Amino acid sequence: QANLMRLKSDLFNRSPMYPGPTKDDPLTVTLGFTLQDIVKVDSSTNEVDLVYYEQQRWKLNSLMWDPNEYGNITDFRTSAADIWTPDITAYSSTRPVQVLSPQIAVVTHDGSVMFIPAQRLSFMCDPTGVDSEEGVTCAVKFGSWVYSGFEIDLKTDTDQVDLSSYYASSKYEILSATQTRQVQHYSCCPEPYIDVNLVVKFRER
Amino acid sequence: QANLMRLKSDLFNRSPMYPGPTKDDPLTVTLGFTLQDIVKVDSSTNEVDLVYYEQQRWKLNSLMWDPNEYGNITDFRTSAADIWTPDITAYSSTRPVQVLSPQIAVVTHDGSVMFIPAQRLSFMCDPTGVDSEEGVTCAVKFGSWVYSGFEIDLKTDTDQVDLSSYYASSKYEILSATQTRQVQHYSCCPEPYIDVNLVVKFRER
Amino acid sequence: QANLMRLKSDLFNRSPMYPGPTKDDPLTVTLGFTLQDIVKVDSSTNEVDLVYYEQQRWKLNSLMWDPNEYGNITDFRTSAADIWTPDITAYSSTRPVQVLSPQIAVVTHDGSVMFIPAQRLSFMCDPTGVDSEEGVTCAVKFGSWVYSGFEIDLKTDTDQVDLSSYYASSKYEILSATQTRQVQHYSCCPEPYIDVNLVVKFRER
Amino acid sequence: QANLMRLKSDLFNRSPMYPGPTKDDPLTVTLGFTLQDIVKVDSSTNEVDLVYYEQQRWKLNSLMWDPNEYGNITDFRTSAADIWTPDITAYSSTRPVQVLSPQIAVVTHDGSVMFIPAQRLSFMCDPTGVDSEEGVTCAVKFGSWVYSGFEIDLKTDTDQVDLSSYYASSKYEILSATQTRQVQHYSCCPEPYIDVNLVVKFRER
Amino acid sequence: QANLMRLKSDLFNRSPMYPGPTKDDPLTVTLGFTLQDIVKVDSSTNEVDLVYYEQQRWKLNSLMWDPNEYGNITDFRTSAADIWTPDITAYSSTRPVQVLSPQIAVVTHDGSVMFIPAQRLSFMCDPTGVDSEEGVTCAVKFGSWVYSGFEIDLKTDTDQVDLSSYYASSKYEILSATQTRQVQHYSCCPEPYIDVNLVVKFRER
Ligand SMILES: NC[C@@H](OCc1ccc(Cl)cc1)c1ccccc1
Ligand SMILES: NC[C@@H](OCc1ccc(Cl)cc1)c1ccccc1
Ligand SMILES: NC[C@@H](OCc1ccc(Cl)cc1)c1ccccc1
Ligand SMILES: NC[C@@H](OCc1ccc(Cl)cc1)c1ccccc1
Ligand SMILES: NC[C@@H](OCc1ccc(Cl)cc1)c1ccccc1
Ligand SMILES: [Br-]
Ligand SMILES: [Br-]
Ligand SMILES: [Br-]
Ligand SMILES: [Br-]
Ligand SMILES: [Br-]
Repeated sequence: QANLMRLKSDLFNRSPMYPGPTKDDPLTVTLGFTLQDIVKVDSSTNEVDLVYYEQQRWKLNSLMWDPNEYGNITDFRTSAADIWTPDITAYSSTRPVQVLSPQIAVVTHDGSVMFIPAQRLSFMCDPTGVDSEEGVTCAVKFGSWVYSGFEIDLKTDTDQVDLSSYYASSKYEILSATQTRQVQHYSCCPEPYIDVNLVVKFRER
Repeated sequence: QANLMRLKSDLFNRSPMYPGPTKDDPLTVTLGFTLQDIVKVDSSTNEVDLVYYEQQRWKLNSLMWDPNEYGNITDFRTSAADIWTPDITAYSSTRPVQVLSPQIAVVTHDGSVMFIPAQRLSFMCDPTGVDSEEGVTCAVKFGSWVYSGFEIDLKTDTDQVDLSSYYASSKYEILSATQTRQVQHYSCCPEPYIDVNLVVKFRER
Repeated sequence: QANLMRLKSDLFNRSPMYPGPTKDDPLTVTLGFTLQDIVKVDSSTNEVDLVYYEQQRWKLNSLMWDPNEYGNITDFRTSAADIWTPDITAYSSTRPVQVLSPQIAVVTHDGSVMFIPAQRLSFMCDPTGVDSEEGVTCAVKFGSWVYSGFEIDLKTDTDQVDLSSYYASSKYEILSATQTRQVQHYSCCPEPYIDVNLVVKFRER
Repeated sequence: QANLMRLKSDLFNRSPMYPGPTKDDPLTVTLGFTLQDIVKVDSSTNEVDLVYYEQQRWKLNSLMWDPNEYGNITDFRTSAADIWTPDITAYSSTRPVQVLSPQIAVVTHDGSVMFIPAQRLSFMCDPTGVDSEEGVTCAVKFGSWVYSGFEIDLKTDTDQVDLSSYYASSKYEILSATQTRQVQHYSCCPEPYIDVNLVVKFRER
Repeated sequence: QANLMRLKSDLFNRSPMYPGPTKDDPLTVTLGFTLQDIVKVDSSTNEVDLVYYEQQRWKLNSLMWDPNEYGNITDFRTSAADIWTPDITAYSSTRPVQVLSPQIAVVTHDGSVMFIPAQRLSFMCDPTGVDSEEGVTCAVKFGSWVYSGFEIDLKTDTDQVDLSSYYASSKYEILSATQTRQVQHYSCCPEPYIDVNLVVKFRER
């Protein structure tokens, strides 16, 4: 309690907040998805609503501390507003992302920050053939809105999406779910742009 | 009036806010449900809307005071933003929780805090067989999003859900309603994961 | 202008805000309703949407002043956020209350505060028989969420609801509208729980 | 840039904010409407949605300055939260007013403030006969919620509503649109109550 | 990291925020659109929902710095709340604009600021003839709500709208998309009013 109050004061009130990664000091943001349910499928507007967990993970030198100095505290929990968070957003989103969980991140002594917010995302997806046996395949690209490849480097611990937490009595069943890291190049800009393409193949139950 | 103004000033303006429970200093959060109505049942998207009271109860040493010192004041009411609140959220939620009551908590001299917000929750539930006599059973797990068993220990005063405040002229009648405390242990991590499973068996009137 | 600026400064900037009524210093909150329209009636979910004026009235010793001292000012208007307001909310509400008017209260020299916000409330009501000649009767209890009878004492100036401001070309006509003060007791505790029961009998036009 | 920063600092940071008009110091608020479109017409709930511009105009002695003293600056733009705004709201509104434009006001050297927010208003209107050639007439009264005639005096520069900005390919065409200043007198209270009655006669295209 | 923290501190914490452009010091705001999808088309209310990128670009002398002085930093990213942003809004909007991306702007050493927020806009558009081969043409004017031509001068780098990022499996295909700069003078006011007219010709797939 007392040691934890001193730790948060020496990390946020003492040192100024992280201004973001630069080309000289890049940051590696490892992200993984945990698909919960395909709630709505709109064939009239070509919109699909997803319920998932966006496991965001990054390591900062500014959020590093010795546990021995702060009463053997290895890790702590703090609000997402108190710390810097990556701007990883869906490029093909149709409606603003609805946060279903409290925005709280876990910070460890080595500076590794883990933030897993539960989100409801309505994105661009044509569901023509969802009632079919082969189903319909729909992709949605996730990545940094302003930072490029030289600033934020996206990573995936596994190519497979976590479907263990998926709703058993869902209206739509998953046939395939993959999170592939893609390195894109744009004519405008010489810098590369990394994006995690969430490809989901689903059909009606 | 005058003694109450001094009490709130000596508790919030003097001492810094609670940073959250740690492994060394755990917290026991006792929660109970009071089901009011099953407003909406969506068979098209497998979503069910519930109106209930989430009776959150926890004891803090920081919010302790002697009533004799503060003009025999045994308890007081303060905004939920002024004090620390547990991150108890539904794991199978589809849409953000709608708060129907003012977020105000009751703090007693022994440090016990009681916060009962009225909420509207839309969660994952297959209502196939709601028109049947046996009805349909739907569960929703409630627990801390970031804190584990070593930090927040969930508790239930009773295994039965309060149905005395349930709407008599509701579209759906309750056959069974139970709030069971579940302790999950995984091969990954040695920490326990406590969640209150709200199981409700209901049918059409 | 100049005398009014000094009055508001000597009342809010000088003295700290009202912490709420205690058992030793109780408060009498007189409330009355002015029904405007029954906008929506949902037979599918048993929800009824009401448009009304909640005339909240209470007297505080802290908001008392001599008009002769402040340039013969008898009363003034201030934002509902600047002053303390009672937590009077509908116990059978289904969706959060939508405020249709600016939240501004009128404070008189004797300390009497009048706050009349226009609200849209969607509450639990079975409308089976609204198309009938006798119509359907639906009640909704209004009261303090955290304070009991020893802290907040509810009062009604009249048992009849103001229907003079009711919409003439409404889809539903009012047959009866009453605001009854009800006292609820529990064996445990000696504190009474006062609530204003808004009973409305209506039918289709 | 530099002269404008000094001007805003000498007007808001120096002098305290306007507490509102009193009986001794009344304020004249001139308002005009610019109807854009009749988006929705609900015959089931007797609700009509309007898209319009509410041109609010008032003169304050506190917001007066000499342009010669502040580098020949005749007028400036500031947020609606930084200055005092009148509580002009629709008395027959069914849903909260949706603001479609940024809430920014234009303040001139003579103290005249102009605030024109684009709004979407859902109000009480029976549309029985909208498909007819003569159409349907629907009125909505606009006025101060707390201030009476002795505090806020409403004014209209013209009795005709601006229909030059009205959508040509709208589902409903305007036959007549008038903004009439009405003074209401009650035997109860000697104070008058001024309201701008927006009368619109429309039919299907 | 260290040089970037000093740069943001010397730009925002040192100098006060931009008060907005004046007649003496005008600002040129270059804006371009990147149409993603025509999600909804409502023939009942004459409303059309668009998903697009509003590329806002302006140069400020206050946000200028020498990269050699701040460790060869050419550009940085900061929140849209930390800096001044133009009040560019759609004049024919029916519902408030939904922001789908994080509001973060890119600031370069020469003072050029680029802010590209992804937005969902529901505006006035008659879709009679969308099922036809020639399709339906719908325009929406974009511009500063309070600042005139003498304060904010709108510009377009190209007359053609970026359709490279448009959804291939959309319900509606684009036949033509143009962003035309229009300078209109009104009888009311002596100042010119510049607006970017987004004209889109589309049909069903
Ligand atoms: N298409 C998604 C993303 O692409 C990366 C990118 C960024 C800037 C530019 Cl100038 C070009 C490309 C994006 C993000 C923000 C705006 C436009 C596009
Ligand atoms: N499903 C909701 C919750 O489950 C508890 C839980 C946590 C971690 C692990 Cl490894 C297993 C289970 C949750 C909270 C945070 C992250 C992911 C999930
Ligand atoms: N039934 C609605 C409301 O009643 C007031 C009341 C408060 C406390 C107690 Cl111990 C009993 C009743 C309410 C509000 C909050 C919690 C439980 C109930
Ligand atoms: N209709 C909105 C407002 O009208 C002004 C008005 C004030 C007093 C009276 Cl007695 C009548 C009308 C209002 C505000 C409070 C109560 C009732 C109405
Ligand atoms: N139609 C869009 C815009 O037109 C420019 C304009 C500005 C002020 C005035 Cl007094 C007249 C016209 C606008 C912006 C604000 C209010 C009304 C209209
Ligand atoms: Br940080
Ligand atoms: Br606390
Ligand atoms: Br008060
Ligand atoms: Br002001
Ligand atoms: Br700025």
